[PDB]
Amino acid sequence: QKIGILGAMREEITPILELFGVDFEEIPLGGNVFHKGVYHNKEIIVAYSKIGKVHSTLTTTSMILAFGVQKVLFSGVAGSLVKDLKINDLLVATQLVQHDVDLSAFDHPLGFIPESAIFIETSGSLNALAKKIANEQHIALKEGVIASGDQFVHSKERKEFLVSEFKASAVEMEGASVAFVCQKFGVPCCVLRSISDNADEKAGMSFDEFLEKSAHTSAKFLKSMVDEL
Amino acid sequence: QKIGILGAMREEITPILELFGVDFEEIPLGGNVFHKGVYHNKEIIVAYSKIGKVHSTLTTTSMILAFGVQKVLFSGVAGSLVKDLKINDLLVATQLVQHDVDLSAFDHPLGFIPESAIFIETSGSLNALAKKIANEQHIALKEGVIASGDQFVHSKERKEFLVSEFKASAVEMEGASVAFVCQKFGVPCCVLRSISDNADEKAGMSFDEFLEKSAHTSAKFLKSMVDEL
Ligand SMILES: Nc1ncnc2c([C@@H]3O[C@H](CO)[C@@H](O)[C@H]3O)n[nH]c12
Ligand SMILES: Nc1ncnc2c([C@@H]3O[C@H](CO)[C@@H](O)[C@H]3O)n[nH]c12
Repeated sequence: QKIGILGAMREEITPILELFGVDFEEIPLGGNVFHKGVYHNKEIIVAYSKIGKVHSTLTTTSMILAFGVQKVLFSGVAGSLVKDLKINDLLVATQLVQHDVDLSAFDHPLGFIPESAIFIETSGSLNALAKKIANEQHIALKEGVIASGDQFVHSKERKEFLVSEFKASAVEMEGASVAFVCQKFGVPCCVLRSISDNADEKAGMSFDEFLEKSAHTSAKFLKSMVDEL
Repeated sequence: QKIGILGAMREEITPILELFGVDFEEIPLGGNVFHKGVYHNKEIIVAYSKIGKVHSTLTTTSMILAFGVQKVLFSGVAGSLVKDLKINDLLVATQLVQHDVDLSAFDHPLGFIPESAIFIETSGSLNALAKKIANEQHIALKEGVIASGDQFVHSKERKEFLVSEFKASAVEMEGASVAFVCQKFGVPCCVLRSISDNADEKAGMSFDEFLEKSAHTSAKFLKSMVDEL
Protein backbone atom coordinates (compact mmCIF):
# COMPACT_ATOMS: atom_id res chain seq x y z
CA GLN A 1 0.00 0.00 0.00
CA LYS A 2 1.40 3.37 -1.12
CA ILE A 3 0.40 6.65 0.49
CA GLY A 4 1.23 10.18 -0.61
CA ILE A 5 1.36 13.01 1.92
CA LEU A 6 1.53 16.60 0.63
CA GLY A 7 2.15 20.03 2.12
CA ALA A 8 2.61 23.39 0.38
CA MET A 9 5.45 24.81 2.45
CA ARG A 10 8.51 23.19 4.00
CA GLU A 11 7.24 24.29 7.41
CA GLU A 12 4.14 22.15 6.87
CA ILE A 13 5.92 18.87 6.16
CA THR A 14 8.82 19.08 8.61
CA PRO A 15 6.51 18.12 11.50
CA ILE A 16 5.25 15.22 9.46
CA LEU A 17 8.64 13.74 8.81
CA GLU A 18 9.32 13.93 12.55
CA LEU A 19 6.05 12.38 13.79
CA PHE A 20 6.74 9.36 11.59
CA GLY A 21 10.27 9.22 12.97
CA VAL A 22 11.60 6.91 10.26
CA ASP A 23 14.62 7.29 8.02
CA PHE A 24 13.66 8.87 4.71
CA GLU A 25 15.34 8.52 1.36
CA GLU A 26 15.49 11.78 -0.60
CA ILE A 27 14.50 11.55 -4.26
CA PRO A 28 14.59 14.79 -6.33
CA LEU A 29 12.31 15.15 -9.36
CA GLY A 30 10.77 18.09 -11.20
CA GLY A 31 12.16 20.63 -8.79
CA ASN A 32 10.61 18.81 -5.85
CA VAL A 33 12.31 16.72 -3.18
CA PHE A 34 10.38 13.57 -2.32
CA HIS A 35 10.92 11.82 1.03
CA LYS A 36 10.42 8.06 0.68
CA GLY A 37 10.38 5.82 3.72
CA VAL A 38 8.55 2.87 5.25
CA TYR A 39 6.13 3.17 8.15
CA HIS A 40 4.78 -0.04 9.57
CA ASN A 41 3.57 -1.94 6.51
CA LYS A 42 2.73 1.03 4.34
CA GLU A 43 5.08 2.94 2.03
CA ILE A 44 4.83 6.71 2.47
CA ILE A 45 5.94 9.42 0.04
CA VAL A 46 6.12 12.90 1.59
CA ALA A 47 6.84 16.30 0.01
CA TYR A 48 6.03 20.00 -0.08
CA SER A 49 4.88 21.22 -3.50
CA LYS A 50 5.63 24.90 -2.98
CA ILE A 51 2.98 27.59 -3.27
CA GLY A 52 0.25 27.92 -5.86
CA LYS A 53 -1.83 26.02 -8.37
CA VAL A 54 0.88 25.31 -10.89
CA HIS A 55 3.30 24.04 -8.19
CA SER A 56 0.67 21.88 -6.54
CA THR A 57 -0.62 20.34 -9.79
CA LEU A 58 2.89 19.59 -10.94
CA THR A 59 3.80 17.89 -7.66
CA THR A 60 0.67 15.80 -7.33
CA THR A 61 0.98 14.52 -10.91
CA SER A 62 4.61 13.60 -10.34
CA MET A 63 3.66 11.88 -7.10
CA ILE A 64 1.09 9.77 -8.93
CA LEU A 65 2.91 8.89 -12.16
CA ALA A 66 6.42 8.37 -10.81
CA PHE A 67 5.68 6.83 -7.44
CA GLY A 68 2.19 5.53 -8.14
CA VAL A 69 0.70 6.44 -4.78
CA GLN A 70 -2.77 5.05 -4.20
CA LYS A 71 -4.00 7.73 -1.81
CA VAL A 72 -3.22 11.38 -1.26
CA LEU A 73 -3.55 13.24 2.04
CA PHE A 74 -2.88 17.01 2.10
CA SER A 75 -2.20 19.06 5.21
CA GLY A 76 -1.62 22.78 5.40
CA VAL A 77 -3.12 26.01 6.65
CA ALA A 78 -5.92 28.19 5.31
CA GLY A 79 -7.71 31.46 5.92
CA SER A 80 -11.23 31.60 7.36
CA LEU A 81 -14.26 33.01 5.54
CA VAL A 82 -16.86 32.37 8.25
CA LYS A 83 -17.41 33.04 11.97
CA ASP A 84 -17.64 29.48 13.28
CA LEU A 85 -14.11 28.84 11.95
CA LYS A 86 -11.35 30.22 14.12
CA ILE A 87 -7.57 30.12 14.33
CA ASN A 88 -6.18 26.60 14.84
CA ASP A 89 -9.55 25.08 13.92
CA LEU A 90 -9.35 21.96 11.74
CA LEU A 91 -11.36 21.59 8.53
CA VAL A 92 -11.86 18.77 6.05
CA ALA A 93 -12.71 19.73 2.49
CA THR A 94 -15.93 18.31 1.06
CA GLN A 95 -15.77 20.07 -2.29
CA LEU A 96 -13.16 22.38 -3.75
CA VAL A 97 -13.42 25.12 -6.38
CA GLN A 98 -10.96 27.40 -8.23
CA HIS A 99 -12.41 30.77 -7.33
CA ASP A 100 -10.10 32.70 -9.66
CA VAL A 101 -11.21 30.97 -12.90
CA ASP A 102 -13.14 33.39 -15.08
CA LEU A 103 -14.45 32.62 -18.55
CA SER A 104 -17.30 35.08 -17.97
CA ALA A 105 -16.55 36.70 -21.32
CA PHE A 106 -18.01 33.48 -22.74
CA ASP A 107 -21.10 33.71 -20.52
CA HIS A 108 -19.91 30.91 -18.24
CA PRO A 109 -20.48 30.85 -14.49
CA LEU A 110 -17.39 31.76 -12.48
CA GLY A 111 -15.12 28.84 -11.68
CA PHE A 112 -16.25 26.89 -14.71
CA ILE A 113 -14.00 25.52 -17.45
CA PRO A 114 -15.37 23.65 -20.48
CA GLU A 115 -14.99 19.86 -20.20
CA SER A 116 -14.55 20.30 -16.48
CA ALA A 117 -16.74 21.22 -13.51
CA ILE A 118 -16.96 23.98 -10.92
CA PHE A 119 -16.76 21.70 -7.85
CA ILE A 120 -14.43 18.80 -7.30
CA GLU A 121 -15.23 16.15 -4.70
CA THR A 122 -12.86 14.40 -2.30
CA SER A 123 -12.69 10.90 -0.91
CA GLY A 124 -15.85 9.74 0.83
CA SER A 125 -14.10 7.01 2.81
CA LEU A 126 -11.12 9.17 3.81
CA ASN A 127 -13.32 11.97 5.00
CA ALA A 128 -15.45 9.43 6.85
CA LEU A 129 -12.35 8.12 8.62
CA ALA A 130 -11.36 11.66 9.46
CA LYS A 131 -14.64 12.19 11.28
CA LYS A 132 -14.33 8.90 13.11
CA ILE A 133 -10.90 9.85 14.51
CA ALA A 134 -11.91 13.45 15.22
CA ASN A 135 -14.66 11.90 17.32
CA GLU A 136 -12.22 9.54 18.99
CA GLN A 137 -10.05 12.35 20.35
CA HIS A 138 -12.71 14.97 21.02
CA ILE A 139 -11.43 17.11 18.16
CA ALA A 140 -13.96 19.52 16.66
CA LEU A 141 -13.64 18.67 12.97
CA LYS A 142 -15.51 21.09 10.79
CA GLU A 143 -16.17 20.13 7.20
CA GLY A 144 -16.94 22.27 4.19
CA VAL A 145 -16.22 23.83 0.85
CA ILE A 146 -12.71 25.16 0.29
CA ALA A 147 -11.91 27.83 -2.32
CA SER A 148 -8.48 27.89 -4.01
CA GLY A 149 -6.83 30.50 -6.25
CA ASP A 150 -3.37 32.02 -6.86
CA GLN A 151 -3.98 35.07 -4.72
CA PHE A 152 -3.31 35.38 -1.02
CA VAL A 153 -6.75 36.52 0.13
CA HIS A 154 -6.85 39.43 2.58
CA SER A 155 -9.76 41.81 2.08
CA LYS A 156 -13.33 41.99 3.29
CA GLU A 157 -14.62 42.27 -0.28
CA ARG A 158 -13.07 39.11 -1.69
CA LYS A 159 -14.19 37.46 1.53
CA GLU A 160 -17.86 38.15 0.92
CA PHE A 161 -17.41 37.22 -2.73
CA LEU A 162 -16.23 33.65 -2.05
CA VAL A 163 -19.05 33.12 0.40
CA SER A 164 -21.81 34.42 -1.83
CA GLU A 165 -20.53 32.93 -5.06
CA PHE A 166 -19.39 29.53 -3.81
CA LYS A 167 -20.54 29.36 -0.22
CA ALA A 168 -17.02 28.52 0.90
CA SER A 169 -15.81 28.17 4.48
CA ALA A 170 -12.06 28.38 3.89
CA VAL A 171 -9.65 29.84 1.33
CA GLU A 172 -6.23 28.69 0.21
CA MET A 173 -4.02 28.11 -2.84
CA GLU A 174 -3.45 24.39 -3.53
CA GLY A 175 -6.40 22.38 -2.43
CA ALA A 176 -8.42 22.36 -5.59
CA SER A 177 -5.68 21.59 -8.01
CA VAL A 178 -4.51 18.71 -5.81
CA ALA A 179 -8.04 17.31 -5.58
CA PHE A 180 -8.54 17.81 -9.33
CA VAL A 181 -5.48 15.82 -10.37
CA CYS A 182 -6.32 12.96 -8.03
CA GLN A 183 -9.83 12.81 -9.43
CA LYS A 184 -8.45 12.64 -12.99
CA PHE A 185 -6.28 9.67 -12.04
CA GLY A 186 -8.97 8.23 -9.82
CA VAL A 187 -6.83 8.50 -6.67
CA PRO A 188 -8.75 9.01 -3.41
CA CYS A 189 -7.78 12.31 -1.91
CA CYS A 190 -8.37 14.02 1.39
CA VAL A 191 -7.72 17.74 1.95
CA LEU A 192 -7.31 18.81 5.55
CA ARG A 193 -6.55 22.37 6.61
CA SER A 194 -5.94 24.29 9.82
CA ILE A 195 -7.08 27.93 10.01
CA SER A 196 -4.19 30.37 10.41
CA ASP A 197 -5.91 33.68 9.64
CA ASN A 198 -9.31 35.21 8.85
CA ALA A 199 -8.42 36.39 5.34
CA ASP A 200 -8.85 40.07 6.17
CA GLU A 201 -6.61 43.12 6.07
CA LYS A 202 -4.59 41.64 8.95
CA ALA A 203 -4.41 38.08 7.52
CA GLY A 204 -0.76 38.58 6.64
CA MET A 205 0.21 39.33 10.24
CA SER A 206 -1.94 36.64 11.79
CA PHE A 207 -0.55 34.15 9.25
CA ASP A 208 3.11 34.84 10.08
CA GLU A 209 2.13 34.23 13.68
CA PHE A 210 0.19 30.95 13.62
CA LEU A 211 1.85 29.23 10.66
CA GLU A 212 4.08 26.97 12.79
CA LYS A 213 1.46 25.97 15.34
CA SER A 214 -1.48 25.54 12.91
CA ALA A 215 0.85 23.56 10.66
CA HIS A 216 1.59 21.22 13.58
CA THR A 217 -2.03 20.62 14.65
CA SER A 218 -2.86 19.61 11.07
CA ALA A 219 0.15 17.32 11.01
CA LYS A 220 -0.79 15.53 14.18
CA PHE A 221 -4.24 14.66 12.87
CA LEU A 222 -2.94 13.49 9.52
CA LYS A 223 -0.53 11.17 11.28
CA SER A 224 -3.42 9.88 13.35
CA MET A 225 -5.24 8.93 10.13
CA VAL A 226 -2.26 7.23 8.52
CA ASP A 227 -2.01 5.10 11.64
CA GLU A 228 -5.53 3.82 10.95
CA LEU A 229 -5.01 2.91 7.29
CA GLN B 1 13.96 11.46 -30.67
CA LYS B 2 10.66 12.17 -28.89
CA ILE B 3 8.66 15.35 -29.44
CA GLY B 4 5.62 16.59 -27.57
CA ILE B 5 3.11 18.89 -29.27
CA LEU B 6 0.47 20.62 -27.12
CA GLY B 7 -2.68 22.63 -27.72
CA ALA B 8 -5.28 23.89 -25.24
CA MET B 9 -8.45 23.17 -27.18
CA ARG B 10 -9.43 20.31 -29.47
CA GLU B 11 -9.83 22.82 -32.29
CA GLU B 12 -6.15 23.69 -31.96
CA ILE B 13 -4.77 20.16 -32.35
CA THR B 14 -7.11 18.77 -34.99
CA PRO B 15 -5.24 20.66 -37.73
CA ILE B 16 -2.00 19.30 -36.38
CA LEU B 17 -3.03 15.69 -36.56
CA GLU B 18 -4.07 16.28 -40.17
CA LEU B 19 -0.93 18.11 -41.37
CA PHE B 20 1.15 15.17 -40.13
CA GLY B 21 -1.22 12.80 -41.92
CA VAL B 22 -0.03 9.69 -40.09
CA ASP B 23 -2.01 7.08 -38.21
CA PHE B 24 -2.16 7.90 -34.52
CA GLU B 25 -2.60 5.55 -31.60
CA GLU B 26 -4.90 6.92 -28.90
CA ILE B 27 -3.63 6.55 -25.33
CA PRO B 28 -5.86 7.93 -22.51
CA LEU B 29 -4.27 9.06 -19.24
CA GLY B 30 -5.24 11.53 -16.52
CA GLY B 31 -8.34 12.67 -18.33
CA ASN B 32 -6.33 13.48 -21.44
CA VAL B 33 -6.20 11.63 -24.74
CA PHE B 34 -2.69 11.38 -26.16
CA HIS B 35 -2.14 10.78 -29.89
CA LYS B 36 1.04 8.77 -30.47
CA GLY B 37 2.38 8.22 -33.97
CA VAL B 38 5.59 8.20 -35.99
CA TYR B 39 6.59 10.95 -38.39
CA HIS B 40 9.70 10.37 -40.42
CA ASN B 41 12.28 9.31 -37.84
CA LYS B 42 10.88 11.19 -34.88
CA GLU B 43 8.19 9.99 -32.46
CA ILE B 44 5.49 12.59 -31.87
CA ILE B 45 3.03 12.78 -28.96
CA VAL B 46 0.12 15.17 -29.56
CA ALA B 47 -2.70 16.30 -27.25
CA TYR B 48 -4.93 19.14 -26.09
CA SER B 49 -4.67 19.85 -22.36
CA LYS B 50 -7.98 21.67 -21.98
CA ILE B 51 -8.22 25.22 -20.68
CA GLY B 52 -6.37 26.79 -17.78
CA LYS B 53 -3.29 26.53 -15.63
CA VAL B 54 -4.22 23.40 -13.73
CA HIS B 55 -5.18 21.53 -16.94
CA SER B 56 -2.04 22.61 -18.77
CA THR B 57 0.34 21.78 -15.90
CA LEU B 58 -1.25 18.40 -15.42
CA THR B 59 -0.97 17.53 -19.11
CA THR B 60 2.59 18.69 -19.60
CA THR B 61 3.78 16.74 -16.54
CA SER B 62 2.03 13.61 -17.77
CA MET B 63 3.54 14.12 -21.21
CA ILE B 64 7.03 14.28 -19.70
CA LEU B 65 6.88 11.53 -17.05
CA ALA B 66 4.82 8.95 -18.91
CA PHE B 67 6.04 9.44 -22.45
CA GLY B 68 9.38 11.07 -21.70
CA VAL B 69 9.26 13.62 -24.49
CA GLN B 70 12.50 15.52 -24.99
CA LYS B 71 11.01 18.70 -26.43
CA VAL B 72 7.70 20.49 -26.10
CA LEU B 73 6.12 22.73 -28.73
CA PHE B 74 2.86 24.54 -27.88
CA SER B 75 0.50 26.10 -30.41
CA GLY B 76 -2.68 27.99 -29.69
CA VAL B 77 -4.26 31.41 -29.86
CA ALA B 78 -3.90 34.49 -27.66
CA GLY B 79 -5.25 37.98 -27.17
CA SER B 80 -3.23 41.07 -28.09
CA LEU B 81 -2.09 43.72 -25.61
CA VAL B 82 -0.24 45.99 -28.05
CA LYS B 83 -0.84 47.78 -31.38
CA ASP B 84 1.81 46.11 -33.53
CA LEU B 85 0.16 42.74 -32.86
CA LYS B 86 -2.94 42.08 -34.91
CA ILE B 87 -5.36 39.25 -35.59
CA ASN B 88 -3.70 36.20 -37.17
CA ASP B 89 -0.25 37.55 -36.28
CA LEU B 90 2.21 34.93 -35.03
CA LEU B 91 4.19 35.36 -31.81
CA VAL B 92 6.93 33.37 -30.11
CA ALA B 93 7.20 33.65 -26.35
CA THR B 94 10.54 34.82 -24.96
CA GLN B 95 9.53 34.90 -21.31
CA LEU B 96 6.27 33.98 -19.63
CA VAL B 97 4.71 35.16 -16.36
CA GLN B 98 1.62 34.22 -14.30
CA HIS B 99 -0.06 37.61 -14.10
CA ASP B 100 -2.73 36.44 -11.64
CA VAL B 101 -0.31 35.37 -8.85
CA ASP B 102 -0.60 37.72 -5.90
CA LEU B 103 1.25 37.32 -2.62
CA SER B 104 1.20 41.11 -2.19
CA ALA B 105 -0.09 40.66 1.35
CA PHE B 106 3.44 39.41 2.04
CA ASP B 107 5.01 42.45 0.35
CA HIS B 108 6.06 40.44 -2.70
CA PRO B 109 6.02 41.81 -6.24
CA LEU B 110 3.08 40.58 -8.30
CA GLY B 111 3.68 37.32 -10.11
CA PHE B 112 6.24 36.18 -7.58
CA ILE B 113 6.13 32.94 -5.59
CA PRO B 114 8.79 32.03 -3.01
CA GLU B 115 11.34 29.51 -4.31
CA SER B 116 10.27 30.42 -7.82
CA ALA B 117 10.66 33.40 -10.15
CA ILE B 118 8.42 35.92 -11.88
CA PHE B 119 9.63 35.19 -15.44
CA ILE B 120 10.21 31.81 -17.01
CA GLU B 121 12.39 31.48 -20.10
CA THR B 122 11.87 29.26 -23.13
CA SER B 123 14.21 27.37 -25.41
CA GLY B 124 16.92 29.47 -26.99
CA SER B 125 17.58 27.02 -29.81
CA LEU B 126 13.89 26.37 -30.57
CA ASN B 127 13.09 30.03 -30.71
CA ALA B 128 16.17 30.56 -32.89
CA LEU B 129 14.90 27.90 -35.30
CA ALA B 130 11.50 29.55 -35.30
CA LYS B 131 13.03 32.80 -36.50
CA LYS B 132 15.06 31.04 -39.15
CA ILE B 133 11.95 29.42 -40.67
CA ALA B 134 9.83 32.56 -40.28
CA ASN B 135 12.53 34.22 -42.36
CA GLU B 136 12.50 31.38 -44.88
CA GLN B 137 8.81 31.83 -45.70
CA HIS B 138 8.51 35.60 -45.34
CA ILE B 139 6.42 35.21 -42.20
CA ALA B 140 6.45 38.17 -39.82
CA LEU B 141 7.32 36.45 -36.55
CA LYS B 142 7.00 38.76 -33.60
CA GLU B 143 8.59 37.72 -30.33
CA GLY B 144 7.85 38.82 -26.80
CA VAL B 145 6.63 38.36 -23.28
CA ILE B 146 3.41 36.40 -22.82
CA ALA B 147 1.21 36.75 -19.72
CA SER B 148 -0.88 33.78 -18.51
CA GLY B 149 -3.63 33.55 -15.88
CA ASP B 150 -6.95 31.73 -15.31
CA GLN B 151 -9.10 34.60 -16.49
CA PHE B 152 -10.21 35.26 -20.04
CA VAL B 153 -8.96 38.84 -20.42
CA HIS B 154 -11.37 41.32 -22.00
CA SER B 155 -11.18 44.82 -20.54
CA LYS B 156 -9.14 47.92 -21.22
CA GLU B 157 -8.07 48.12 -17.57
CA ARG B 158 -6.55 44.66 -17.23
CA LYS B 159 -4.97 45.34 -20.62
CA GLU B 160 -3.02 48.35 -19.40
CA PHE B 161 -2.17 46.49 -16.20
CA LEU B 162 -0.36 43.59 -17.93
CA VAL B 163 1.58 46.03 -20.08
CA SER B 164 2.68 48.30 -17.27
CA GLU B 165 3.35 45.58 -14.72
CA PHE B 166 5.00 42.98 -16.95
CA LYS B 167 5.44 44.69 -20.29
CA ALA B 168 3.63 41.83 -22.00
CA SER B 169 2.67 41.65 -25.67
CA ALA B 170 0.14 38.81 -25.50
CA VAL B 171 -2.22 37.24 -22.96
CA GLU B 172 -3.45 33.68 -22.61
CA MET B 173 -4.09 30.88 -20.11
CA GLU B 174 -1.59 28.00 -20.50
CA GLY B 175 1.70 29.27 -21.72
CA ALA B 176 3.42 29.94 -18.45
CA SER B 177 2.49 26.79 -16.66
CA VAL B 178 3.62 24.74 -19.67
CA ALA B 179 6.94 26.58 -19.82
CA PHE B 180 7.35 26.28 -16.04
CA VAL B 181 6.97 22.51 -15.93
CA CYS B 182 9.37 22.00 -18.82
CA GLN B 183 11.94 24.16 -17.10
CA LYS B 184 11.59 22.10 -13.90
CA PHE B 185 12.29 18.91 -15.85
CA GLY B 186 14.85 20.62 -18.03
CA VAL B 187 12.87 20.01 -21.23
CA PRO B 188 13.35 22.61 -23.98
CA CYS B 189 10.06 24.29 -24.67
CA CYS B 190 8.77 26.64 -27.32
CA VAL B 191 5.50 28.57 -26.96
CA LEU B 192 3.99 29.86 -30.18
CA ARG B 193 0.70 31.74 -30.35
CA SER B 194 -1.52 33.30 -33.00
CA ILE B 195 -3.52 36.42 -32.09
CA SER B 196 -7.28 35.86 -32.18
CA ASP B 197 -8.53 38.96 -30.38
CA ASN B 198 -7.36 42.22 -28.80
CA ALA B 199 -8.40 41.36 -25.24
CA ASP B 200 -10.98 44.15 -25.02
CA GLU B 201 -14.71 44.31 -24.40
CA LYS B 202 -15.26 42.65 -27.79
CA ALA B 203 -12.55 39.97 -27.37
CA GLY B 204 -15.20 37.32 -26.84
CA MET B 205 -16.84 37.99 -30.22
CA SER B 206 -13.60 38.35 -32.14
CA PHE B 207 -12.35 35.13 -30.52
CA ASP B 208 -15.34 33.04 -31.59
CA GLU B 209 -14.69 34.34 -35.07
CA PHE B 210 -10.97 33.77 -35.64
CA LEU B 211 -10.40 30.71 -33.46
CA GLU B 212 -10.43 28.22 -36.35
CA LYS B 213 -8.28 30.23 -38.74
CA SER B 214 -5.74 31.53 -36.17
CA ALA B 215 -5.51 27.99 -34.81
CA HIS B 216 -4.59 26.77 -38.31
CA THR B 217 -1.91 29.39 -39.06
CA SER B 218 -0.18 28.47 -35.79
CA ALA B 219 -0.43 24.80 -36.70
CA LYS B 220 1.14 25.24 -40.09
CA PHE B 221 4.20 26.95 -38.64
CA LEU B 222 4.63 24.38 -35.90
CA LYS B 223 4.58 21.63 -38.49
CA SER B 224 7.18 23.54 -40.45
CA MET B 225 9.47 23.48 -37.40
CA VAL B 226 8.99 19.79 -36.66
CA ASP B 227 10.04 19.12 -40.23
CA GLU B 228 13.38 20.79 -39.48
CA LEU B 229 14.16 18.88 -36.28
N1 LIG C 1 -6.04 33.81 3.42
C1 LIG C 1 -5.42 33.02 2.58
N2 LIG C 1 -5.66 33.18 1.26
C2 LIG C 1 -5.03 32.37 0.30
N3 LIG C 1 -4.13 31.40 0.80
C3 LIG C 1 -3.92 31.29 2.16
C4 LIG C 1 -3.15 30.50 2.92
C5 LIG C 1 -2.16 29.40 2.49
O1 LIG C 1 -0.84 29.73 2.97
C6 LIG C 1 0.06 29.92 1.83
C7 LIG C 1 0.21 31.40 1.47
O2 LIG C 1 1.35 31.92 2.14
C8 LIG C 1 -0.56 29.16 0.69
O3 LIG C 1 -0.01 27.83 0.60
C9 LIG C 1 -2.05 29.15 0.98
O4 LIG C 1 -2.66 27.88 0.68
N4 LIG C 1 -3.36 30.83 4.20
N5 LIG C 1 -4.12 31.69 4.29
C10 LIG C 1 -4.55 32.07 3.06
N1 LIG D 1 -7.79 37.51 -24.37
C1 LIG D 1 -7.51 36.35 -23.84
N2 LIG D 1 -7.31 36.28 -22.51
C2 LIG D 1 -7.00 35.06 -21.88
N3 LIG D 1 -6.92 33.92 -22.72
C3 LIG D 1 -7.14 34.06 -24.08
C4 LIG D 1 -7.15 33.20 -25.11
C5 LIG D 1 -6.91 31.67 -25.10
O1 LIG D 1 -8.08 31.01 -25.64
C6 LIG D 1 -8.68 30.16 -24.61
C7 LIG D 1 -9.84 30.86 -23.89
O2 LIG D 1 -11.05 30.50 -24.53
C8 LIG D 1 -7.57 29.86 -23.63
O3 LIG D 1 -6.92 28.61 -23.97
C9 LIG D 1 -6.62 31.05 -23.74
O4 LIG D 1 -5.24 30.65 -23.71
N4 LIG D 1 -7.42 33.89 -26.22
N5 LIG D 1 -7.57 35.01 -25.99
C10 LIG D 1 -7.42 35.24 -24.66
